[PDB]
Amino acid sequence: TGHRMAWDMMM
Amino acid sequence: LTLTQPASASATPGQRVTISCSGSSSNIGGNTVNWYQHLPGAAPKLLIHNNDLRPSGVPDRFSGSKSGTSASLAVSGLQSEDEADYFCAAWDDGLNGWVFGGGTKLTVLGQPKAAPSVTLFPPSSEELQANKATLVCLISDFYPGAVTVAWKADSSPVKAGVETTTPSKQSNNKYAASSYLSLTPEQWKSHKSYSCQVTHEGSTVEKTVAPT
Amino acid sequence: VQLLEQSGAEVKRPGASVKVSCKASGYTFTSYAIHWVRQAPGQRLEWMGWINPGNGNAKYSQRFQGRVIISRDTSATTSYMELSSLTSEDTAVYSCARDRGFDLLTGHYLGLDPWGQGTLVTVSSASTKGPSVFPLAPSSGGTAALGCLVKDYFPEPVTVSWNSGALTSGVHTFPAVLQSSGLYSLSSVVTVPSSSLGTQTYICNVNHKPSNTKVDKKVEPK
Ligand SMILES: [Cl-]
Repeated sequence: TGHRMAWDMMM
Repeated sequence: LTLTQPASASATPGQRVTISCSGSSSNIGGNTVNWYQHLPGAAPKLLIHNNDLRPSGVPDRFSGSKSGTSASLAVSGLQSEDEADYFCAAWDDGLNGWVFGGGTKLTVLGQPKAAPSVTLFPPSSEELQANKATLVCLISDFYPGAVTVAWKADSSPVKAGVETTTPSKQSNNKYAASSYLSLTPEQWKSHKSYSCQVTHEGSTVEKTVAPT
Repeated sequence: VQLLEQSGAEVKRPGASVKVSCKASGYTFTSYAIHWVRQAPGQRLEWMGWINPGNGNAKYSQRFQGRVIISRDTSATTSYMELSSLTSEDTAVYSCARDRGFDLLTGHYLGLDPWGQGTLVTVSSASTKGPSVFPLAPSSGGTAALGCLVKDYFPEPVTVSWNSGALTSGVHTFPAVLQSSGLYSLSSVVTVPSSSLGTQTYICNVNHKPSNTKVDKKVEPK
């Protein structure tokens, strides 16, 4: 998963 | 995984120095590079985020760039206080987490070479009474902070029973290290002498002790 | 100013579990992810995992999945990292860091900032042992070096002073070496006037809190 997608999902 | 940085970089004051970070399509290729300064005993300090952006407080002499799967930190008008470890960081799409470079130690050139002082102590009588023997080689006041220590029994090299510390900075900004040779009392008493031999920048200092 | 403050150094035996804490202040705790990373001696930083402190959702590196738990206490604004089934490969400094996340207006990534100071965890099968202190009898010009060998103790640290702290000029205490036995040794040396050797008493004071041991070793000429 790209960084922004991963951060969006987590937060 | 892994980002790759050179182990060291160096330049004189006022010069410009660059530090590179190489990765892959799944980290630097697709995500941003972020750079940190690490000084002894302190938490990492963010210097550059999002490839090229400086946080508040960071001097404009620090800049960052990224191209393809590589990135670079540049420090211009180098100052002595800039001597530090610098490391890069990027999100990795395969790990789904962060990866970090191994760091680059930036040396600000200018400090002159300094030769080591070497003191070698033989085993104490009390230690021998405890059925042990330790030779202690103490090395101080040298610069740069790289030495080699070799031990000899009579004239032959000894490798067994040697433990040597990594050189550490002293308060005077020179380095110190210590080396220990462990022996049985019988070994100590059986030889004519033992020696500690310290090599630094191509010069050698040798100290010798004897049970006699 | 934002701070992440970590718990103190820990010594653990193989097979045990360790729990490290990271206390956050100076910002809204539940609004930013916390990451946990570690760095073994001589090796690079390695990411372990992260947590959204708002809802407790934690995700882990596949390298640690199944033996790490990252958690949080929102009332205490603290995150915890628990690592189980420790081996000597787990000796490392464990650090937390705050994810500033992405700027919602610009899309820029804002960075992991700040970071905690780190907590050293040492995994060793060695038993607690007080040091044997041996005198290093004086060696010479107008000065002479004498010292103490602080041998075979575990775990760190030891403290060393000379003459109960009255002697500091010319004192040099060296970093400890870690031996194959898993025990530490260090030396402390002091340079003193040669003229004083017949008349002045020199004592090294060694304190090893973990074994509840104190030694005051007199160092005499030979
Ligand atoms: Cl990014």
